[PDB]
Amino acid sequence: QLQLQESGPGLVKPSETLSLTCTVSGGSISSSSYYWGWIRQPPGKGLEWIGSVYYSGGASYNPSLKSRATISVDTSKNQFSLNLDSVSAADTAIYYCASIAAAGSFYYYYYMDVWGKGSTVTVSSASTKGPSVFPLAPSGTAALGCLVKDYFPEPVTVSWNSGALTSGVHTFPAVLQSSGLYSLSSVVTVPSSSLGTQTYICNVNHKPSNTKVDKKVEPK
Amino acid sequence: QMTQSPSSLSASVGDRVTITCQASQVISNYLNWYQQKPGKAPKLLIYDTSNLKTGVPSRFSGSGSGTDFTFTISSLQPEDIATYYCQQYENLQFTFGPGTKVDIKRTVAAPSVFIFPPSDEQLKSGTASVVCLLNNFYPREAKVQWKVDNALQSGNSQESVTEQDSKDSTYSLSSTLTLSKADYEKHKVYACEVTHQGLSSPVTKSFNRG
Repeated sequence: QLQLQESGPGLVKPSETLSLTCTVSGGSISSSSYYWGWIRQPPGKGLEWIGSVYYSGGASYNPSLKSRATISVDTSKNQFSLNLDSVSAADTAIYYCASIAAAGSFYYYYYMDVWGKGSTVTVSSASTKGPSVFPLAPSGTAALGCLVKDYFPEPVTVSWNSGALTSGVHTFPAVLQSSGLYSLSSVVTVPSSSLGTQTYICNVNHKPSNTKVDKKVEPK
Repeated sequence: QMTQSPSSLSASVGDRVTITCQASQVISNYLNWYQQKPGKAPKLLIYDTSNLKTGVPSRFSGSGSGTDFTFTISSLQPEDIATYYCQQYENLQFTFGPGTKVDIKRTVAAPSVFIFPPSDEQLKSGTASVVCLLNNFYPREAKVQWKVDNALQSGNSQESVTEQDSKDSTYSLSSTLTLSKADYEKHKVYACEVTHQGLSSPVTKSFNRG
C-alpha cells in the first residue's frame, strides 16, 4: 500500500535552514486525490501542522511558519520536501511525512491517510558526537544488554541480532547526562539455558555522526 | 485553538474508555482522530467524525457534532496504549488538539532484578558504569539504592523507565551508577538493592571484582 519514508539530517545549527525530504512509494504523488505535507512534534508536545503541497505546484501553510517555510514537490522523483528558515532551539522536533486524502468529490474534505516514521531534528551549536557501545555481561532466567554512552543529538536506533531478536527485548529512553551528552541502554531477558550457547549482538546506529557499531554480549 | 479533555487517563484491560475534543469553531469540514503509539508516528483511525480506516479494529468509534466531538474504545486492549489526537480542517488550515494519553492500570507484579559490571572496553576509557536492571514489574514506582562495599551511593547515578509494555502492561527500570575507573578499582563489592510494592522484602543483586 501507499508508504512514506523519512530522510534528512538530525542536526541543524541556529539561524540555518532545515531541509527534510519524503520519499513516496506504493503509489504516485501525481494525483488530485492527494495532497502531501509536513507535521512536527516538539518533544513533550502535541502535533503541529507545518504545511502542504499539491503536485501541480500549489501550496498552503501554517501562518506561524509560512513566513519561514517552503514546501515543494517533484512528480518525476515521486518525492516532496520541507525547508524551514532561521531555525532556533524552538524548532527541535520530530518531523513527520504525511499524505492527505481528498475525501468525497469536490469539497474541502480531508484526512491524513499515510504517516511517516518521524525524523528527530535537534537545533544546536554543538558537534555530531557519536556514541560508544559497551556490553553488559551476566554471570533459571538471565538477562543481558548493551550500554550506549556519550552522544549528541539523539536520533538513535538499537536492535538485536539484526531484528531476529524481538520477544524479551526492551530499550530505554535517552538519559541526559550532566555532561550534556545522552546515555541509552538496551536489554533482553533470556533463559540461562541459552546464555553462553546462543550469541546476543546489539546493533546500534547514530545518523548525524555516521556511527554504526555491533557488540556481542557474553557471560562471565 | 482546539482543546481535549482529559489530558490523560488510566483504565484496565477490557474497560470502556472515552475522551473528548472541542473544535476551535463549528466544524464545517472534516474532523478526524489519530493514534500515536509510544515512539511512533501518529496513525489515522477515524475520519469524518466516525468512519473507520480499513483494518482498524471494530472497538474504535467516534461521535459528536458542532464543536463537541468524542472518541471511544469499546473494550480497551493493552495494545491500545497510545496518545489520541483530535484534528480538524478549517479556515484553510489543519489544526490538532493537545492530545490525550491513554494507558493501562493492572495489578502489582514483582520485578526480576539483575546487576552488571562495566566491560573491559569501557574501563579502557578511564570510566566505569555499573548497571542495575529491574524487569517486568508494576507499578512504575520503584526504589533503587546502589551500594559499594556497603557504602550507600548518591550524586552519581541515573535512572530510566521504559514505556509501558504493549502486551504485559508492565514497566522495566534501569539504573546506572557512574564511577571513575579509580573509584571502581578502589572498591571490591558492588550491589544493587531494590525495594518495590510487589516484594515481601527488599532484595539485592551483587558482584565482586576479580
